[PDB]
Order: sequence, then C-alpha cells, then structure tokens
Amino acid sequence: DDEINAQSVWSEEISSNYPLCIKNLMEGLKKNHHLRYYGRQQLSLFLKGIGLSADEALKFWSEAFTRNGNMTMEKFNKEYRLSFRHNYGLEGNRINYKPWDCHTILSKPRPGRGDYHGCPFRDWSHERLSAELRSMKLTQAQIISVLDSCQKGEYTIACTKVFEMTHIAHPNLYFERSRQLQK
Ligand code: SF4
Repeated sequence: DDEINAQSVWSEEISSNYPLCIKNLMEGLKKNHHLRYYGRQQLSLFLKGIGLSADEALKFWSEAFTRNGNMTMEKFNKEYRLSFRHNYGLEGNRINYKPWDCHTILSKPRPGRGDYHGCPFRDWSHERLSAELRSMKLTQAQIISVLDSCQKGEYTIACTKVFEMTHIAHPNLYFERSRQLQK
C-alpha cells in the first residue's frame, strides 16, 4: 500500500500515468461523486489491476461516493458496498474479474448521456479531444496525427501516440509502462 492506495490514486504523481479512459472516469467520479455501472466496473477493475487493495478500494469508493454530502455512508453501505466487495471476491464469489483490456472496453455498449466508460479516442468529439490533448501539452501537429488515427478507427494507435508524445492493448499496460518511466 506504500505506493498505490486510496489517497495516492488521487495524486498527480500517480494519475499522470493514467490513459485517457481512466482519466475520464476519475474526472466523472470527482465531479459527480458517482459512476454508473459500466464505469464503476471499468475503473474499479483497472484500480484492482494496478494494486489497489480491497481495503483501500473500499476507502476510495466510499469516500468518492459520499463526498460533498452526495449520499450518506448508510446509503453507500446499503446500495454500493456489496458490489465493490463482489468485484474483489470478498463475499466468496469465484467469478473472473480481471481488468478490462482495450478490446473489451471498446466492445462494451457505447457511452450515452451520463456515462464515462469507454474509450475517449472513439467517444469524444475531435474538439473535446483536442482541448484535452492541448492541456497535456501536445502541439497542433501532434494533435492532428492523433486525430488522424481516431478518424481511421485506430483508437489504440491514437492512445499509443499520446503515450509516446507525453513521455495486447490494455489500460493497465499504459499505466505500468508510464509508472516504470517515473522510476
Ligand atoms: S485505447 Fe485503451 S487505454 Fe487508451 S484510452 Fe482507449 S480504452 Fe483506454
């Protein structure tokens, strides 16, 4: 828990390693104090995959959902705690819950209004993507190349370009490669 814990996953140091999908999920969670089902699964299983323990995951999700008075702890415990425990096997289930790879993410239902799951290289408009990439210090020529990949449907290549420019396709591989480059 020394490096990956409920508090450090909100740090800039750790979150600088997140791919765009995880950044988007963390932003929706930070702003709305909630995520709908597919986003809860995408994010919680990514965080389990980077080493967030069961106890630290319950801290993370309970604090995020009850922040700013969004819901009481009693409501969290009655309506969400079991679902997060289930994703960690803590009620004894033996289902496979491995982190989702990019193909799995892309194959989930596309996000609608109020959804943060999916792949931003597909799901965002070029103008939203461009603004995000500018905030990550990419230049116009870089952005044009990333958008070219997006328009061709090559979302994982777009994401690989972003990795290269800011330093099997899998968000956890993006994280691990980026985090290794901090060490
Ligand atoms: S390509 Fe994969 S890791 Fe990158 S933003 Fe899309 S789903 Fe996430």
